[PDB]
Amino acid sequence: PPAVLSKSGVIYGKDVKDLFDYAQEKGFAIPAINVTSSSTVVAALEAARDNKAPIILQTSQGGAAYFAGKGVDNKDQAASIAGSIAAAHYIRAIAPTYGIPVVLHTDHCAKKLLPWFDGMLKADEEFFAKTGTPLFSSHMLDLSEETDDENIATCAKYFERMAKMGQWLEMEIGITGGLYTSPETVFAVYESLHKISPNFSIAAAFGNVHVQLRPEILGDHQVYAKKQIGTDAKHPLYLVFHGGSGSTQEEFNTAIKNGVVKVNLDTDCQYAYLTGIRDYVTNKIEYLKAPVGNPEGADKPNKKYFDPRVWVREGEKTMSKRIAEALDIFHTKGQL
Amino acid sequence: PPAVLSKSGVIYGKDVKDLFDYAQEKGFAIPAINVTSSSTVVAALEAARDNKAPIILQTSQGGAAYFAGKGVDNKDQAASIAGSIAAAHYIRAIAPTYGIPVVLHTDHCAKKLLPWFDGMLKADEEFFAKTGTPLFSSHMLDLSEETDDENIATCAKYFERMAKMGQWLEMEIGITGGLYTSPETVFAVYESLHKISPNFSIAAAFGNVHVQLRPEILGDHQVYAKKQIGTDAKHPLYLVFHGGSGSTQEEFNTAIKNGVVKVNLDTDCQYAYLTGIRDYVTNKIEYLKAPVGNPEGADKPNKKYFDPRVWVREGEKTMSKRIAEALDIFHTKGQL
Ligand SMILES: O=C(O)CCCC[C@@H]1CCSS1
Ligand SMILES: [Zn+2]
Ligand SMILES: [Zn+2]
Repeated sequence: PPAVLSKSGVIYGKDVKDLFDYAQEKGFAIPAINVTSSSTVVAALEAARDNKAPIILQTSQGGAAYFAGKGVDNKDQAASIAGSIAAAHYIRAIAPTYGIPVVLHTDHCAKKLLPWFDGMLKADEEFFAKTGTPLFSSHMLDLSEETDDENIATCAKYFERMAKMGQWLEMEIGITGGLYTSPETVFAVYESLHKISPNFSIAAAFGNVHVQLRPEILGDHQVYAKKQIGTDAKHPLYLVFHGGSGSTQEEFNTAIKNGVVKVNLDTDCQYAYLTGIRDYVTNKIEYLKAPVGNPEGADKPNKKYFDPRVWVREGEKTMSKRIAEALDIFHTKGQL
Repeated sequence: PPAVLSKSGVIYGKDVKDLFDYAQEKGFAIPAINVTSSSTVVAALEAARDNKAPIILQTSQGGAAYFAGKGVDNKDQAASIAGSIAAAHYIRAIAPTYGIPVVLHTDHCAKKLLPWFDGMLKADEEFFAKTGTPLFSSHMLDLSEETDDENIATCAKYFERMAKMGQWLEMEIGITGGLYTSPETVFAVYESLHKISPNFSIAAAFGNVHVQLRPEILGDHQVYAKKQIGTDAKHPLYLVFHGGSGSTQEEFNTAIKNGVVKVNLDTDCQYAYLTGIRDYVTNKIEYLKAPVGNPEGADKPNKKYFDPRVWVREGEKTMSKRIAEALDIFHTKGQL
């Protein structure tokens, strides 16, 4: 019963690994929700609190810039650095109020976006040098479009600088090298980063497009690692499921059983969030200033009907429920 | 040319007074725009950076609570404290990117809501002792429902507590005491607060209901003030204009002429923020999960169209251009 299931807010350092080790010990996985706004982080935070579950808010490169604003110049990664930092401070400031452990993470960052990674990394080190924690709980490199030698080598390079801050790195490997990811590719990842810190999770290629899904390959990844490590460890790696959408429970369950701790969502939530707002097209007529076809045909105040605290909340309300479904489907509901 | 005009980020201390003395000297007022999310804050920072203007972002007790999330119980003022705090950090973190001075201020706090004020002023001090600045630039107490005997006293208590941090306090006085408000009771305020510190503005009752609007009473205050103190400067009082709605440009002008520095917006930013998103009802045939009216039936992805980053942006856009119009009316545009 690690400390993490009792804490409340963003969590760092050894509390991340413990939340993930419990993940595999009690066989569930944690949703990784891509946020873009104060209101999207609200909906996951409260979906998570209501099903008394842990949660992962994450910031993609483009999602980061949105937190800054699509109108802030982003040629130099300036917006994704700034707005990702802004999201961190905001999430950190709010999350404790919802009373659950949150993993603040940054999503896909390919080789051409490493300026953004670099920015967050300086941000972290500064924060670490005053507070004792980095700014973000976790960070991801998606260098899977590079050869695996290169991909891994600069994972290690960055990982070395993150390990001094006890920070979590997530790593995506694919099918380059010089068709799925051989367990051999995945173990190569492990023996490079495991000599730096255990604080790392791997997202491997296993038919998760983003020809079909072979999540059992993830088990073979783990068994191969089990052999070579020489441990009696059922789950020698920390695994991540990208492109979780339309995966039936059959596919989620053998993935969790194969040691996945994190299943990304994004696109599903995107639609969940809209539908509640979209379902303010029922108020079609009560939304163009003063005209109301209901009582007062052109002399009503639509203030009550147009105030964004009434219709945006219909977005928060719908997104959370999508998250609760995955929260249940992933078996993370009720885990604290 | 005060240094503050060239600053960038949330301003504190006498930089605020400087902004206001500047606004009073060059005869413009700054719009105070209520925010309720990261998305809404972006819309106003963008409007200001673009029209080369300073700007005041403010959180209402309800808007504060929204920043915490409508599902955070707010029974002991708990949501509005979290939400104003996390929005304090978010705005502070993102505002320097927009490159304009921002005053972080809070909206209506009446007697029933001092818990929210206490939690916010509690965090200011704590923060002030860490960093050298409070969290928020400014706070308001609106205690006009209480006898003006009691009003002046409760602000003087808080103002002594904020003046050590140099925080700005704005107070609303009504028409009680023990029909608009007198230049006499309005001078009463100044005569007490100015002992503590110069950093206060006055929100008087002059038919800005929120029987009609008398912006000329505000020059009456400045004329009364100057005599009883005996100063030269025509504007011995910082005046703020609540509920100035659909007021003519003549009406706003005579109030700015009498030293109004800050004119509160909100509910047409509310309506303006909506319309843009509402004008994505035009895209409803491409707004159900997989069926799309335009290309190949039932088999094209509606992802592009329902990414909240394209349609919420549209709301931010129509909200900002509503702020631009305001920045023109009040003559704050292009004053940096
Ligand atoms: O934009 C202006 O110049 C006047 C705005 C009048 C309405 C105010 C926005 C809604 S609250 S009061
Ligand atoms: Zn991926
Ligand atoms: Zn008022």
